[PDB]
Amino acid sequence: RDEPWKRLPPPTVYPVKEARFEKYIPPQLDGRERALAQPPGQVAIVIDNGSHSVRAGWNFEDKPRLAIPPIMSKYRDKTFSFAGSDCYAARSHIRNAFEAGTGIVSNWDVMEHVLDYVFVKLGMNEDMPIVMTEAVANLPYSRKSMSEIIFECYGAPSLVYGIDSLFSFRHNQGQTGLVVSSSYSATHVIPVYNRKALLSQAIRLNWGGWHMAEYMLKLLKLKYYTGFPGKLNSSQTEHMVRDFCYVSLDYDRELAGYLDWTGLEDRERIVQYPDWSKSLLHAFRYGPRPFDPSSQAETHRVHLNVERIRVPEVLFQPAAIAGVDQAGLVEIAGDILCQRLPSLPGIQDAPDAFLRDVFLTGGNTLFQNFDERLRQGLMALLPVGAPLRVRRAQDAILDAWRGAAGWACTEEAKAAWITREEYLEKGGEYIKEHDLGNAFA
Amino acid sequence: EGEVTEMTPEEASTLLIGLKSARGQKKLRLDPSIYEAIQKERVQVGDVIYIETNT
Amino acid sequence: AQAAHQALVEQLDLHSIHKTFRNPNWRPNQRRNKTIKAILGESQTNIESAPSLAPMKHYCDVTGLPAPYLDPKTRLRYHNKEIFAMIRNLPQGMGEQFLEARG
Ligand SMILES: Nc1ncnc2c1ncn2[C@@H]1O[C@H](COP(=O)(O)OP(=O)(O)OP(=O)(O)O)[C@@H](O)[C@H]1O
Repeated sequence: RDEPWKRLPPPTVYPVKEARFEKYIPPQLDGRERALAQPPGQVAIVIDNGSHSVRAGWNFEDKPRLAIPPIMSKYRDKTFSFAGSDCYAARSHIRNAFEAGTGIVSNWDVMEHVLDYVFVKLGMNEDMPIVMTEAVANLPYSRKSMSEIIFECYGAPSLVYGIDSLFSFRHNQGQTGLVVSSSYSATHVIPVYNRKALLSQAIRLNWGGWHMAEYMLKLLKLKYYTGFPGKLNSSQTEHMVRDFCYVSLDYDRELAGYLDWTGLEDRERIVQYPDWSKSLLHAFRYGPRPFDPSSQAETHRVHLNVERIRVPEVLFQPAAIAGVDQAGLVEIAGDILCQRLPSLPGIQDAPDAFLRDVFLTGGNTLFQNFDERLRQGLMALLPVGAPLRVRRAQDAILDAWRGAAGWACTEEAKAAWITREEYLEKGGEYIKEHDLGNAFA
Repeated sequence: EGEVTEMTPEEASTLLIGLKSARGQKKLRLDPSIYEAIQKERVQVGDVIYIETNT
Repeated sequence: AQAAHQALVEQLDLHSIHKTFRNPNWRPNQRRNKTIKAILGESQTNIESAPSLAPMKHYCDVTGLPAPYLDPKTRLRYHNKEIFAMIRNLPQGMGEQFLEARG
């Protein structure tokens, strides 16, 4: 039988998008000239301290000026010590400011040079207030060390810490809801009641986009079993996940009939690099086309069938696919909506208020059919008749900066700064209790 | 139609049953004689059941 | 030929630009750059992660298809007899890597 691969069309193949450099060195000095023209009290520098991409800019604009990874690299043959996106990922002594797998800064010799690159490329030749983001329920030593680097090393009037997902909440003009934000390091669920975060009962799932990339790397390492002639970086698997993964709607029916021969040519996604018809393992590794004859542009290919719907499914079934012994996103949301919020005194309506606006914030959210899966899960859990309306933010990876941009120069922010003499008197671990920041101690 | 969510005896008698569907669960208060028809059947935790309300 | 690459390495640098705002009086401490275990040992928040207790649908760990039964020798979920054959003749040092990818 020659039929199953005679009328089969030629393949449409996608190359590798590895996170390389980009030819830009701007010494942008046109922001300080506009910043010194505004009246005082309404000028502040906002830095989103993201784990995948630290962003920085001025508050009176809409787009951030700098958006770099925390990558630095220092070496010598004269000593080069450049950082940020200027590293090419051809010499790599790369160590990151964030600990791998958790958005808590514990590599301060890298974070100092990253902030140094930020203040150089913004233009500092001489004292502006600083609004800076952090992670939920941050460790006190990290906040103490960050405040020590802000005051003692550089010299700043004031800085204030906040949670970036709650800033994207405050920019999206919500009042009371359930912010579910899937970040690069962890996926948070935070209930907000009248512009105030209830951080005593927020729950973080320990999965994220970095875990997506690392688990995708492990499954491409174990799929291509006999040795694949190619460098399997983590970042190129991350760019595979970014454009070749979608959360399936009904998972147990889509999965079991996914590797059937009839129609596998349109499910399969193929990636370049610079008998058999009975077994499914040839369909799993290679596809409905015949075997590899060990050619030039045939061995250097990665085929993706199940990894499209298996890797972004770990957010919903964590204990079975990847063995993280925690709960799914739907089950965490149901645990908060149905079992904790009706049992908390001080609030009026637990189903009639928190279900009015459940929106999705973080960067690890822009998958096809992700809000619909969460809506069907919450529809299966909640009582009949609840006005459930799950939506997402407008600029999901950039609203975390814009929310702290709009917040930076208001009266509540002015009543929550920490000046230099307050750092000299109260100590290091001093917390102005704002409704977005963590609990005071 | 639907899956039993809980089997909670209220009084000490009336026993609430939450019937979870794929569209939403729903509370249901049972007579103390229809519960002795549920209980003769072997319904324990998460068995899907089919309760006629009238008959 | 490599002069353009040398100029790109030279202009992308931090020590080439003088630090006009860094305080030279500050001195870094050695006892930094710790882990989460060390910081949690210092303070003995971040214990709001919650596990689950529910029946899990166990899938295959060779392929991604749903698999209903495991093995005694290597304890791998597997779909059918082709995957059982590839499990029982795989080279050593990888049957533990499947459980390492699973956990
Ligand atoms: N178009 C897209 N489709 C799917 N995923 C995307 C897309 N664009 C970005 N992402 C994902 O978003 C993630 C980056 O998220 P982001 O940088 O906003 O997190 P973060 O704010 O740094 O997290 P944290 O607040 O914990 O530091 C990456 O893992 C990437 O995979």
